[PDB]
Amino acid sequence: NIDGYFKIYSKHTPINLVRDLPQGFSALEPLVDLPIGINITRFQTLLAL
Amino acid sequence: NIIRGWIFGTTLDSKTQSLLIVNNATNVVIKVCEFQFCNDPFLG
Amino acid sequence: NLDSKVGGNYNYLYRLFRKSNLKPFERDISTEIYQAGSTPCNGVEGFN
Ligand SMILES: *[C@@H]1O[C@H](CO)[C@@H](O)[C@H](O)[C@H]1NC(C)=O
Repeated sequence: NIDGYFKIYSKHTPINLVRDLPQGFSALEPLVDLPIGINITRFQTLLAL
Repeated sequence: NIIRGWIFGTTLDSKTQSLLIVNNATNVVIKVCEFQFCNDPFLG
Repeated sequence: NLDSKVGGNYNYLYRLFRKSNLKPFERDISTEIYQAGSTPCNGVEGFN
């Protein structure tokens, strides 16, 4: 969230491991960018339990 | 597909501007407004 | 004459001072006032 914008990058990959993040390389292509001008100090994930 | 949704703001209520990013598995939904919501979305 | 009236329009307000300088293109809608003194400020005719 910089210069009055908010950029999103995403990358999906399936794994067969349950231990930790994999020892691989992957770039993250841009997904979207919207102009929003509010400062952010905190954030929290949302779960549909 | 369990984890869906994000919130951002200073105090995260209706007194300050906040922007919300969510998903309900039919599309992508983003909201930016003075939204106050519970700490946990309860469905089902 | 477009935005001028004999009575006047008092809706236009400006912030004399705040806790810290507002960042460029950052909008703050809360009515918080700078805590200059140890006592709460609250914008009252108390301790400055
Ligand atoms: C998912 O979000 C879209 C956009 O708000 C809405 O049209 C759709 O009905 C939602 N799906 C639900 C509520 O099941």
